[PDB]
Amino acid sequence: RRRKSCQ
Amino acid sequence: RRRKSCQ
Amino acid sequence: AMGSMERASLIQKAKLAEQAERYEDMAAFMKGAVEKGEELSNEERNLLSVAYKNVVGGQRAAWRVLSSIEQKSNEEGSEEKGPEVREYREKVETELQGVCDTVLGLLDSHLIKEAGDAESRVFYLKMKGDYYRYLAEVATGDDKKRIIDSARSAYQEAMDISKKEMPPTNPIRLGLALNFSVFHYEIANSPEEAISLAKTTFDEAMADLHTLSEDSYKDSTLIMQLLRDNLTLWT
Amino acid sequence: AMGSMERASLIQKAKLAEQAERYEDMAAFMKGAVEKGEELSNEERNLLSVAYKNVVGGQRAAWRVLSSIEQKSNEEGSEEKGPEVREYREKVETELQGVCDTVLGLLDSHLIKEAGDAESRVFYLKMKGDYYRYLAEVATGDDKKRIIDSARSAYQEAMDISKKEMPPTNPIRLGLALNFSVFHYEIANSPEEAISLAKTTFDEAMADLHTLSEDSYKDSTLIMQLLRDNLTLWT
Ligand SMILES: CN(CCS)C(=O)c1ccc(F)cc1
Ligand SMILES: CN(CCS)C(=O)c1ccc(F)cc1
Ligand SMILES: [Cl-]
Ligand SMILES: [Cl-]
Ligand SMILES: [Mg+2]
Ligand SMILES: [Mg+2]
Repeated sequence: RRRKSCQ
Repeated sequence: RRRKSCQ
Repeated sequence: AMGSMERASLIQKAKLAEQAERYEDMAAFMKGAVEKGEELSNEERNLLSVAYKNVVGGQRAAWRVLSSIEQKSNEEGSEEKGPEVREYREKVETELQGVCDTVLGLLDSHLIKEAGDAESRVFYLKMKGDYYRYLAEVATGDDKKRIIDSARSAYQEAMDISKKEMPPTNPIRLGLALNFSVFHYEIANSPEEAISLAKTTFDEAMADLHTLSEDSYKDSTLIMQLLRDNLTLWT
Repeated sequence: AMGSMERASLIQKAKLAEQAERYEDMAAFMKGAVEKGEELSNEERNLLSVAYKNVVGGQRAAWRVLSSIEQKSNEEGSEEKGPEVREYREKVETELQGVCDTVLGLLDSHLIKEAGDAESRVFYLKMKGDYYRYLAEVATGDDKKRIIDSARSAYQEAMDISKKEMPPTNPIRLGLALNFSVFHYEIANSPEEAISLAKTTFDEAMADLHTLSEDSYKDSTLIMQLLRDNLTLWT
């Protein structure tokens, strides 16, 4: 579960 | 459904 | 190497490269387009961002794989395997830094200085924060604090503009807040600031959803869910 | 550019590049290793194949996307969009051809001529057939028939050796037959030959499974399933 950044 | 080759 | 190609042809080929998942080509075409010296439209800014995010994303993922192997190689009880893991991690790291420097160079020459509307200026300052953040992820030396501060400063200027000039549901504003929150959590060792920013951003966007069309609602809620995903992971 | 790096270090870095999904790097490291002039072990041959198959596989997928767009662009009722689609398809095609020529050059200088054991010789001749097949996929000119015949000839020599020197369940023999069958179906306009080869290969392997350990059985049946997948698609 990797944190989200703006993709 | 793409035919298989040796991967 | 793109100097002889028409701007419109570069943009067309960037879109073809995207369809073909040829992101290195896409980035080279968009760099060529920026270097024509004209401002970018909204669509063109998005193409630039997609291209370089995909290129640097592959490099970052590879760097993390190699960094983990190197870390395991330097544990007690590990057998000496020579300089190769470090050398190859360094090769990937140098390439990654080169891409970040290229993007930062385009922003500095001269995208940011010509960007006057909030949508373009915030977009570019967010990008500047992002690429300094990627430099910070691999930084170990005398300038690491300065790299982190450069990311912080770009994000902060973007935040200040976005809060004054954009509604709380604007997707650029939301994506900026998402990424600045990640900066706080991962780079600046400020998990409480990261959580506070994500929660305030989410709540202020929620309260403004009532003003939006169906399509804008979809756009905004998608990014709000990313904020929520991080809040769930972090709390 | 790999001339100054130790053979063992190139092999080590190829394995790291594989773990990092950096297949262009992996291929460059393996090219460097081949150019040291020593024969390759079984593991090293597999690394060479994995690296270049992944590189050319990405190029082929991109070429097919671009070729389809170009085809649609040249239908009745399509609006003229200029030379850009053709130009970009040609760029990708030329890169793909360059990779195929590089692999064929390694095989010719001097992997095949030094390969005396069936496992190495069949492997390399299969590879030669494969990279001529990839050239044939994009060929349109005066040499297209000669490219197809070069693929056929390499596959046929590999088949002749494999039938004499390997059991019908050997994974190299099976993968060769799979790929030659695809050649017949897709390149040589010989679907009946493709089907006959796949079925005979499958049936002869089935009859030899009883001789195998559990692990070899797993290896062979995996490739047999690929043969069956094609037979199901084609019949
Ligand atoms: C849906 N997404 C990406 C996830 S935040 C956007 O709308 C976006 C927002 C800001 C930006 F700089 C690029 C893209
Ligand atoms: C499982 N696979 C790949 C699918 S055929 C093999 O065992 C293999 C066989 C021949 C070759 F040249 C490379 C790989
Ligand atoms: Cl290296
Ligand atoms: Cl082109
Ligand atoms: Mg406004
Ligand atoms: Mg034998």
